[PDB]
Amino acid sequence: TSKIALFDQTLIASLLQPLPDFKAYKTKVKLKISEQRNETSGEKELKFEISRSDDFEFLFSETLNNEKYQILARDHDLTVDFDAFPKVIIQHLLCKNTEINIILDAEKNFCSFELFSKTPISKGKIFSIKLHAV
Amino acid sequence: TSKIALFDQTLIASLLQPLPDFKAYKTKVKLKISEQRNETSGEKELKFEISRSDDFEFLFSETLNNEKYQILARDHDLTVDFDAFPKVIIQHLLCKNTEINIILDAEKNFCSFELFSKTPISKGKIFSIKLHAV
Repeated sequence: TSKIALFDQTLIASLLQPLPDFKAYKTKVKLKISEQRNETSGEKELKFEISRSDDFEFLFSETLNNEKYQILARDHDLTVDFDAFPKVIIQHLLCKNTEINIILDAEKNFCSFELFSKTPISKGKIFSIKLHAV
Repeated sequence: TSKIALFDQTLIASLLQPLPDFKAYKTKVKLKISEQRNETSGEKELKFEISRSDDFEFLFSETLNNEKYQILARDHDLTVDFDAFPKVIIQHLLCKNTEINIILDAEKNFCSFELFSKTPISKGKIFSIKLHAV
């Protein structure tokens, strides 16, 4: 396989899910970040994967190539390039007292993974990515 | 007068203005923040004022009441209330190596004042406010 594991940790996240109105719980979630070669183009992809032992259906992922990352960087004001992005995010996740929100779709077809680094004035959202059900 | 001066400093800002395409210059700008009583409702208003000695037409301001601040906080993920907001922004401006962008309208009818606090991953926008020509 071309898959290289970059990060694999159990983290605490806030899980928001509808009942229309949201119910909120802190939950341990396993986050995996890896790099891999796209089988059709051969280009480098980053893969984000989330799971949790509470629910076998709670299995979501998304792959990010350089082009999709450029959209993400534009949308979220990221100042690092695609090459530096996993390194800086992993350094943040292991160094900083960050906050994760996962907003679960009613039918568990997807979730929004949101990473924050709070400041005294604001939520400090770093980025968000839509993860699809596996 | 009901006006109470809260902040009055000359700061370095990046000024972006059209030629369609933007030309960019660093410029010293005078920023004033004050609180005042609205003459019609009697409610507390924050007033933001920018000027610079390069251009007599470069004179912009906007007033923020509690209701308008709630929209601003929602739009920019601010976690402080209206009462704490000038205090925390002034503490930031005097303590942190912040970055200001001013995006000037072609006819100088308004500008967007944008405050940032860069991180290793992102621009770290705190908020932006539209200031109108005085």
